[PDB]
Amino acid sequence: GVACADCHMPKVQLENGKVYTSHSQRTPRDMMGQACLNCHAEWTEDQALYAIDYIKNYTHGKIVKSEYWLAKMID
Amino acid sequence: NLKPVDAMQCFDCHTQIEDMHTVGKHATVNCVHCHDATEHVETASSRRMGERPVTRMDLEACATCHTAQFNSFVEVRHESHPRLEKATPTSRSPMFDKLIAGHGFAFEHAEPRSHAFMLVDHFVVDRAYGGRFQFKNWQKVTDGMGAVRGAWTVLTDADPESSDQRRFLSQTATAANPVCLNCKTQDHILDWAYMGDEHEAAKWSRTSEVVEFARDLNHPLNCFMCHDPHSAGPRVVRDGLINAVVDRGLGTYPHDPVKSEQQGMTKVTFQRGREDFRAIGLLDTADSNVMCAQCHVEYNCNPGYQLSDGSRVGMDDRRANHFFWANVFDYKEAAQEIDFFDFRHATTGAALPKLQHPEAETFWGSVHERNGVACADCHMPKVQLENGKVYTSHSQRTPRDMMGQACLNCHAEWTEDQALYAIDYIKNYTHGKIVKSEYWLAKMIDLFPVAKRAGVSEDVLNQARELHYDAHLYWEWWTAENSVGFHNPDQARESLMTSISKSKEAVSLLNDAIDAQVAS
Amino acid sequence: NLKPVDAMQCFDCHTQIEDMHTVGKHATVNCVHCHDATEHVETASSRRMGERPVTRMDLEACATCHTAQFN
Amino acid sequence: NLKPVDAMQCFDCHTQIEDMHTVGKHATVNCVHCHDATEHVETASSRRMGERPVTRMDLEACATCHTAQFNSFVEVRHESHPRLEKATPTSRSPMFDKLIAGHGFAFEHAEPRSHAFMLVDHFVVDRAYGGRFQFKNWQKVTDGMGAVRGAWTVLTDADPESSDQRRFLSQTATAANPVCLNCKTQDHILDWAYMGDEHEAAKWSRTSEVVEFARDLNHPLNCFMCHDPHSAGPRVVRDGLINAVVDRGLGTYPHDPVKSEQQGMTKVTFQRGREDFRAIGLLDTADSNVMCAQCHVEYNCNPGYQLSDGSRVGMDDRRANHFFWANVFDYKEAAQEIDFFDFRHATTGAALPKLQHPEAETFWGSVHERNGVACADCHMPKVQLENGKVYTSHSQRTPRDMMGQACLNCHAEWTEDQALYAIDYIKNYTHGKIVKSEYWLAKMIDLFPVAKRAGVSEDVLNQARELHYDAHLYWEWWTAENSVGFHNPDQARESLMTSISKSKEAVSLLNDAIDAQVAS
Ligand code: HEC
Ligand code: HEC
Ligand code: HEC
Ligand code: HEC
Ligand code: HEC
Ligand code: HEC
Ligand code: HEC
Ligand code: HEC
Ligand code: HEC
Ligand code: HEC
Ligand code: HEC
Ligand code: HEC
Ligand code: HEC
Ligand code: HEC
Ligand SMILES: [Ca+2]
Ligand SMILES: [Ca+2]
Repeated sequence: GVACADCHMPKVQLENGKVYTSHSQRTPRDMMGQACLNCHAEWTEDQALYAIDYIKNYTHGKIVKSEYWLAKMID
Repeated sequence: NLKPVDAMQCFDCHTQIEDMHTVGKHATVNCVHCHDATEHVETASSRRMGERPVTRMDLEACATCHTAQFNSFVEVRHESHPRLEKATPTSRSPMFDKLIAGHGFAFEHAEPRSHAFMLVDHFVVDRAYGGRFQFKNWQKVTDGMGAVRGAWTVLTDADPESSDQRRFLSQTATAANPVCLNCKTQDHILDWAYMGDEHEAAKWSRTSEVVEFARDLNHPLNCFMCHDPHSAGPRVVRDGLINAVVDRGLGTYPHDPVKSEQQGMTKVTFQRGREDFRAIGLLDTADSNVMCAQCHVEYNCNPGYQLSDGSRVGMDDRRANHFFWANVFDYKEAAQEIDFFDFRHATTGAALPKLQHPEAETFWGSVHERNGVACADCHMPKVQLENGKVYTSHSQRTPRDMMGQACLNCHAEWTEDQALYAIDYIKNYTHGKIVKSEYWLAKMIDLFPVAKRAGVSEDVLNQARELHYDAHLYWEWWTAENSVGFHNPDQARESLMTSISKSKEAVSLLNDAIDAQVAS
Repeated sequence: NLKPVDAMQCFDCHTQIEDMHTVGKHATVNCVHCHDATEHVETASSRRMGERPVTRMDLEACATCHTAQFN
Repeated sequence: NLKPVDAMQCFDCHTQIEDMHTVGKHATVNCVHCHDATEHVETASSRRMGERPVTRMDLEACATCHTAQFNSFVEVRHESHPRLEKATPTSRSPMFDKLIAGHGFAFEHAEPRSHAFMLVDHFVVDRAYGGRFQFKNWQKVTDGMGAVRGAWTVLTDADPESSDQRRFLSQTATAANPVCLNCKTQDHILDWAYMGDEHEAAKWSRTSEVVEFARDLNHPLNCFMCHDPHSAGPRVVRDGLINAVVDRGLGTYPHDPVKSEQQGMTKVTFQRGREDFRAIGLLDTADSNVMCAQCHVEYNCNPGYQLSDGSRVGMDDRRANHFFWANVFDYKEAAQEIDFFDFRHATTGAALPKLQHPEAETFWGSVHERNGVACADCHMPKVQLENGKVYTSHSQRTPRDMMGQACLNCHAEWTEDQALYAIDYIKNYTHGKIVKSEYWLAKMIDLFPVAKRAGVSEDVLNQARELHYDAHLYWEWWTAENSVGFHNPDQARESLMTSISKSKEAVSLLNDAIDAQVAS
């Protein structure tokens, strides 16, 4: 039941104030407290960032190998 | 969901509001945002109110369309230390207890904190309601948003079944009275006659039971204190200020008739039946100096005594709600004009004045004021954004937190460290002279018991008491004023040197008299 | 300074808009905030547009009441 | 390399140790880690010690298997300012010299610093040994690890050839006595009888030469003060605490019989021949409130006088080692029960009590204590690790350094800045009332010489001296206590207002009496 806004345009957190919805649609790296760690209480910011990077590093590896094999065929 | 009402129908009986609403930047804002008038409209005539319509005084009535201004206002500055007593060696007045003995401030006088807390802090300080009111627990002291929502959401009353002012703990006082509240809230703006005079249409007045009045009030610093809700234009609502500037003809800048004319005020009066009831002051310009002067002034808001014969002046007297609208060098004359003083010193017996936060009257004539600078320029500047719509910060706080926007934009010749160093030069020099003024006041005060016990004459003691009035005035102005000299450094210097001069004259007088009695 | 128009006059021909506007959280927001329709009202019929009204598409039309979301 | 001994052989004569060692989490830890008993075993019988075996009291005996707990304990908090005198305008008690005149604390009373230094700081403070002991040079003041290794590795004695207490510099005192050391070290745990009573098997007692005793002691806060070395289970070893809780039947929580029963203590006694000698108190739970109460309490550890007739109470009397185990409102009654006071004020002549660091007795009844919170939760929390084996921090320090683990885990509604602001509200308010209490005490004290010289009667002066006892008690409790109100803010408030009330009553009494003598 999670949606794009939960990670990319979360509610602002304020010590004292009227809450509103951030309209800065951007990577959760800039707002990890609101976009990630409120749900994932078991993690620190560095741990959550490490989990993102594990996926991105593995996927990019396979994109590069896919391109190597496509290029070999094309040639 | 709000449903709009027929404003044209309202205007068939409300021509005064029509002329303001239809012309300003709130012409498209429907009455339903701030009034529930359904039963009123069913029962009223042009000459009979019928059912009383409800008017919203909560700040959220504005925050719906003006969130940025609301959020910047309610922010709590945690570096503004809370509940910090001024009568301590590390704060503003190390010898305050000796010097103020006989006044209610001896029971407690803390430094200011953020605006969100003004109403709740008024209710809980030890000198105000005998300790009747407390926060619900010690955690609630952090809750600025809660305070704004309503004082009674965060506070408790020790005895809901009684309405008298009394002590609930031993070292408290009951200094609070209805006039105080006019600089904490304007929730009562439709239930209080101009100056708090008695009036058939007023629920509350100068002579009301302040505990009953307190329970009817909720919100701090209403947004409409500086902004008319109907025209959206700049104004003041504080009665005592309108009385000084307009009724007494002193002007917005008493020392500058030209500036007074260019940046003036127009008094607008509202009636109940055919009798005048309340008033506001529309400003010619969006002048923060006069907006902030609704509260950041020296005032009377309390009973006292007459200088002429020593008789009591009670809350029923118009002098119990008074803006002196005078600088430190004109104050004694201003107090003589209304034949008034605040208290008799517990040790010396002198009639003395009580001074409070005179920022507005101090700023007059300073280099910044003479160059057209105003409170807002240093304390609520425009926000600077790389990409965005500009608005005015409503977080009214020290410029130390925003030096780029509140200082260095004007002073391009300085780095932030240099500007801070210039501030500190003034504050350090001024504080040194406050501490020396207190040393000499204390030395004089301590001689009074010695002189009395030595048999010094009442004529000599009265001469010394006359010097004490001046020695006190020219010192306390500066512990009362919040800038530690920054708003007017040359004036602070001249005043504090005058205080020390007066104390020294009294010390010499008394020492000579004691020595003469010993010799005899 | 904006001056409000009579929405009821618009609603006579614009029932779909009436049904949406009167029910939601913009029921108090006047048409003048986003439309200039004076000549339109003078020339339209129930089925023909007449002179075309101006409609504001700029984001600042929302920014005066919703600055935080705009910024 | 250590070589294990036959524990079963030891147990043939040591059944008491067997029953503790074989059951707890030290069942596999061999005696050789802490005892050298080779000659003992060759010469002993079940009824004759033979050669005395050596027992290790150094903390490194535990650090070998428990490095993390040792290192967190010995860490020095450099932000805990060292050798900082409390009797100064910027510290805890700006008027302490006037108020404490007649007591040894006038010579020096610094703020606390890290636990590693407790024994060395006791030895070098100006009020303790007449300046006999110093660090070897001013560089050694930084060396926490060295202090833990042994006091005499970092200190020098001005005269190794004499053992009397005397002044080596003019503005020092000789307040130290053997009872003090029980809250600095337990190196003497096998050489001191319960309460320090005289005993044939005790090398040291209440009446020993404290300079000779000092030279036999080395380590601060031994690890076994809270942990039995044989069972590894939770305990206390401090005699005065066991006496209050068990012997006098007051319980671990005197204000809560149920909590006292659930979180109780069992006294275990060890004999020398057939005579009782020493004792410990095994705890039902690992209760840090009671562990920390071995030292963070108000106590007697000094000679004094009787309230009844003014006669001397010397170190030989059991009252020279006493835990009152009473809150501020029960203390006067507790002192009357043992017919005791500490000193006569140098100016007023009043019999007065001397109060010291009553954190444990202050915490009772506070909102945190009533909700089951304990000292450790705020001052030595569990460590939080992304990946690792959890242990308990032994760096017993302010929660300001670890707000995430010592505050915000419970208070999820707050940011760190908000929690700090709540602490500061309490401390600022409490400090203001301490400063005002001192102002009024000082005003009263200064009237005593005036009254005496005016010929005021002894009956009036004695009435004033009775008020001084209470005015002092209800003030000094809070300068002595280290939280500046945080541990119990409502109690501090009620107490300080009582002090001011008492001082004011005395000031009025004396002023009226002086005025009457002048009039006559
Ligand atoms: C949290 C569970 C997420 C959900 C829900 C959505 N997105 Fe996402 N997105 C997420 C991460 C961790 C990342 C990588 C960010 C990084 O800095 O490594 C992304 C990435 C994007 C991007 C690229 C952003 C950039 O590179 O700056 C886009 C444009 C994006 N995501 C879009 C998007 C949409 C449309 C979503 C709803 C269908 C959506 N995201 C959900 C995390 C999460
Ligand atoms: C889709 C890509 C959007 C664009 C374009 C705009 N907004 Fe938005 N808005 C969006 C979401 C997902 C939400 C939160 C809805 C929820 O309930 O979770 C919002 C919310 C608002 C609100 C309501 C108050 C608040 O929650 O902040 C307002 C007043 C609002 N949005 C205004 C606004 C403005 C002025 C925009 C142009 C700058 C804008 N929105 C664009 C999604 C989207
Ligand atoms: C003529 C039939 C009226 C109509 C239509 C409306 N109002 Fe009215 N109003 C009317 C009178 C005679 C009075 C009292 C004036 C006096 O002599 O005291 C009022 C008063 C108000 C008030 C102030 C109430 C108070 O607290 O003192 C308000 C806020 C107000 N009226 C609002 C209002 C609205 C919003 C209307 C249209 C929805 C409206 N009024 C119509 C007479 C008449
Ligand atoms: C939406 C329904 C609004 C409510 C509720 C409030 N205000 Fe307002 N305000 C609104 C608009 C559309 C505008 C004009 C914007 C523009 O720049 O064109 C305003 C303007 C103001 C101003 C500026 C006035 C000027 O410079 O002349 C102020 C000071 C102001 N509004 C204050 C204000 C107050 C105090 C409110 C609560 C009583 C309030 N507004 C409510 C929209 C809406
Ligand atoms: C407007 C002319 C005011 C009147 C009338 C009263 N107060 Fe006031 N108050 C005013 C200002 C501008 C400030 C901030 C600047 C400062 O020097 O404090 C305050 C502050 C307070 C405080 C908080 C600080 C403190 O002294 O502890 C309290 C508790 C307070 N004010 C109480 C109070 C009482 C009891 C009044 C009637 C006797 C009263 N205020 C009137 C402005 C004005
Ligand atoms: C006097 C002490 C004020 C209080 C109370 C409120 N505001 Fe204000 N506001 C004030 C000043 C000095 C200014 C700038 C005037 C200038 O042109 O220099 C403003 C401005 C606004 C505006 C206009 C847009 C902007 O400049 O930001 C709005 C919409 C506004 N203020 C709203 C507002 C709200 C919602 C308030 C209650 C939280 C509020 N104001 C109080 C001074 C004062
Ligand atoms: C009947 C005489 C009408 C009146 C009264 C109003 N409008 Fe209208 N409008 C009308 C028609 C027949 C049409 C064409 C579409 C249709 O529904 O058949 C329109 C169109 C518009 C539009 C769209 C313009 C575009 O560029 O496509 C707008 C924005 C609009 N109308 C606004 C509007 C307003 C604000 C009115 C009251 C001031 C109003 N209309 C009155 C017919 C009629
Ligand atoms: C002042 C004259 C407004 C204009 C211009 C715009 N909006 Fe608005 N909006 C306004 C109000 C008074 C409210 C109700 C606030 C409340 O909480 O009751 C709103 C509400 C919204 C919302 C929230 C809707 C919901 O949750 O159901 C949104 C998303 C919104 N407004 C968007 C929006 C857009 C996109 C605008 C430009 C076309 C716009 N608003 C202008 C006041 C005013
Ligand atoms: C019977 C022959 C014994 C053997 C075997 C062991 N111990 Fe012993 N021990 C014995 C006696 C009679 C006493 C004295 C009791 C008394 O009445 O005072 C002791 C004492 C100790 C002590 C305490 C010494 C002190 O400082 O007071 C210790 C620490 C101790 N013994 C240790 C110990 C160890 C480790 C043994 C096995 C290696 C051992 N003892 C054997 C009698 C006997
Ligand atoms: C190794 C030879 C050890 C020496 C020397 C000391 N301790 Fe120990 N301790 C050791 C072990 C293997 C264990 C059990 C670990 C486990 O969790 O299973 C312990 C345990 C403790 C405890 C915890 C006891 C409990 O929770 O019941 C404490 C408080 C403790 N140890 C303290 C302690 C002291 C004070 C020491 C010096 C006198 C000491 N230990 C030495 C291993 C070893
Ligand atoms: C346990 C009941 C104690 C007795 C017996 C003695 N002291 Fe103490 N001491 C104790 C604590 C809990 C603290 C820290 C808290 C605090 O308020 O300081 C101390 C501290 C000291 C210090 C350092 C601070 C200072 O006052 O300079 C010194 C020098 C000191 N203690 C000396 C001392 C003397 C001379 C004692 C016998 C007369 C004595 N202590 C006994 C706990 C206990
Ligand atoms: C080289 C030119 C040095 C400079 C630079 C600093 N110190 Fe020093 N210090 C130096 C020596 C050779 C000694 C004597 C060592 C010895 O064995 O006796 C010291 C001594 C000190 C002391 C002890 C003073 C005493 O016991 O009276 C202190 C507290 C000390 N030094 C501190 C210190 C500080 C803080 C310095 C930087 C501000 C500093 N020293 C510089 C050599 C040199
Ligand atoms: C009382 C003032 C203590 C002193 C002296 C020592 N420790 Fe401690 N220890 C103490 C507490 C309150 C606790 C936690 C109890 C609980 O369960 O909540 C502990 C715990 C230990 C343990 C157990 C493992 C752990 O929780 O970290 C060990 C092994 C331990 N302590 C060892 C130890 C050492 C080596 C000491 C001297 C440096 C030491 N303790 C002193 C309280 C007290
Ligand atoms: C878990 C073991 C907690 C620790 C750690 C801290 N607090 Fe606490 N606190 C806790 C509870 C359960 C309560 C009572 C809540 C209630 O509903 O009554 C409190 C209360 C406070 C208070 C109010 C005190 C009063 O009104 O007398 C304060 C000011 C407070 N807590 C602050 C606080 C601080 C600053 C802490 C870290 C230094 C801290 N608490 C830790 C539970 C726990
Ligand atoms: Ca005044
Ligand atoms: Ca004591």
